Amino acid sequence: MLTNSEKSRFFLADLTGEVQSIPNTYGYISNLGLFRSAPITQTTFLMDLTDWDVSLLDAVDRDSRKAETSAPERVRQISFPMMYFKEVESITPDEIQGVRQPGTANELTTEAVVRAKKLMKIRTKFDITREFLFMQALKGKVVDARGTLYADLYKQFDVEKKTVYFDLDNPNADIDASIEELRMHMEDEAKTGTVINGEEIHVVVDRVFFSKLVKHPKIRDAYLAQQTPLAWQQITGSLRTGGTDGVQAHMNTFYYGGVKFVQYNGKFKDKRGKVHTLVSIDSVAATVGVGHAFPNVSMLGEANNIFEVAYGPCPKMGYANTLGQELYVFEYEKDRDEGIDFEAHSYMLPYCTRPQLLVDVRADAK
Amino acid sequence: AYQGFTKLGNREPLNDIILWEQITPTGHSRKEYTPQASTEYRVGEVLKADGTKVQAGEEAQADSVCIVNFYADLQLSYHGQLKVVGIHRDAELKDLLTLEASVDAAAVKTALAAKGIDFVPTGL
Amino acid sequence: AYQGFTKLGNREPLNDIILWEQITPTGHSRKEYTPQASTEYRVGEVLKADGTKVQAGEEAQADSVCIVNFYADLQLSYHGQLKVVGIHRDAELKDLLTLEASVDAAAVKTALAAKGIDFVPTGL
Repeated sequence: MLTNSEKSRFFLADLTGEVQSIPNTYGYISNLGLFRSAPITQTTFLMDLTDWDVSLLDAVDRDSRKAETSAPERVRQISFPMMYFKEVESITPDEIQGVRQPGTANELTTEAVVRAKKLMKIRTKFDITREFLFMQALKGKVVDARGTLYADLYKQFDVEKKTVYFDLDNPNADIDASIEELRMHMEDEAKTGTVINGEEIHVVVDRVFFSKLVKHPKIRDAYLAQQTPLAWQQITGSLRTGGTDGVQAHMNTFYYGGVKFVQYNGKFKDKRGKVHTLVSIDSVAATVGVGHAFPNVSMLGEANNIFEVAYGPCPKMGYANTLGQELYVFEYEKDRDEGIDFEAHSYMLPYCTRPQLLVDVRADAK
Repeated sequence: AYQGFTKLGNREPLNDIILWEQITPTGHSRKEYTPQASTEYRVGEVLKADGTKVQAGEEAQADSVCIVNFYADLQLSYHGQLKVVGIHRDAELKDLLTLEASVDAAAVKTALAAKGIDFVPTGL
Repeated sequence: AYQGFTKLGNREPLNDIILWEQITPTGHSRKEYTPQASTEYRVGEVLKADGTKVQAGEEAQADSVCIVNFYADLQLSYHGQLKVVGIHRDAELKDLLTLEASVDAAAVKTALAAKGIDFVPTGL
């Protein structure tokens, strides 16, 4: 289709269309399905905690006829707030009065196109925020991008956090020791009362940690000396055999000691301009490798699910005590046909019931 | 939460420390005290003759062990009774005493033992 | 019960004093305040520009009317929110105000009337 030439209004040139650049989105955790949906009809919720313990038994003389006794159990209660998100957008006639469509010659913009584009942008923003919140919850502390602290699991439940150092820099350092330490921690600190297999865990790491782990002499020589398809594939094949995040079709994967390592490159930008890497650990230089480990869903079964998401109701009329939904979208007409304005609402809080099972991994040594 | 966590408090201790006591048509090993003003009572606390708690330097005055949780602001126990009840005579109790600051447990236990009260060493 | 009666307390005032307000996106007629000094907040209270309650001798400093109930020990609103909110302009409200001791209602009404806040008579 023809348009005016570059330097003359009386000559025509041909237009071939448009090319669009769309920002990257990752949404890896959101697709694993770790977090269950638990809608509620209130702005807060409670939980009950029960504890008891046993100890060895001391021998007593038969004739004295004395004995021992066990102390009673302890019951406790807790509570949680929830996070509210909202944003606004509007459409006015000045956006469509004489504004050419980018990909055409003499076709005007219409209300429908702007509507669709803006709604898609809103949905993208909310998906990004959901992914960031899920990752923050997995880290163990739920904090808004602005930096506000909403939930502190390690204080809500009186327990500490564990960090595992791998010392990948040292050529002589052993990795099986750290892997076993992680396995024993996960197997012992659950206190679920049932048999637990610690071999079922996710281990998500960053680029530097993955490179250091893969290129360590001890791992490389051990996998090089073996004649088996796994050894061939990893040493001289392609390690990109994992699932798909929001950008790339396969995630770097590595197998060793029965543990599966995955490299996650997800990162987002705050509206202040700074960059929020998802896999980083607070107050640690980005040059050091870092990872996070958490149990699988099958490690305890659906009967004892550990990850949940709560959804609250909208503040507007007609939703006073409704069950709650992931996202609300509303539209209203401006005065005397002046335009249209939209609104999107959300109200949620992700949390964990056994935060002591979240372990951080580091490449340095101390 | 403002600090990132909220705590609604722990359940009050339940009255199960009594392993053995002298059963009688009228409580032979139990005594009634008039609740002191603005004082909160809980199971396992040590009381003097006048119903006030035992502080440092007067363990020799220990008289009885509280048995009922009493709420000061209501002037009423958790069972709706008007008075505090404590053990003051021979009996066997679990070793779960609650004491004020700088109170020597050994002195209190020795003083109580003179009245026939023995403590069974509870496990963990 | 001691003294023959016990009262558990009346229900907190509900948020129904608003008859009309400038409804616009981002709450043009509402402002937020930071809770401080473990102060308890209830609907209908008058707050200064610094988030503290108006007191006698400073009625001219009235800024806004509280709209949410806040608990000091929880450090959270009755809806689980972190901050206090109030109405500071362009609203019509019921006459159910709450004022500190010795505070003149005429002075605060005149001060708020300058900001476009009006009150409607209430027949009990």
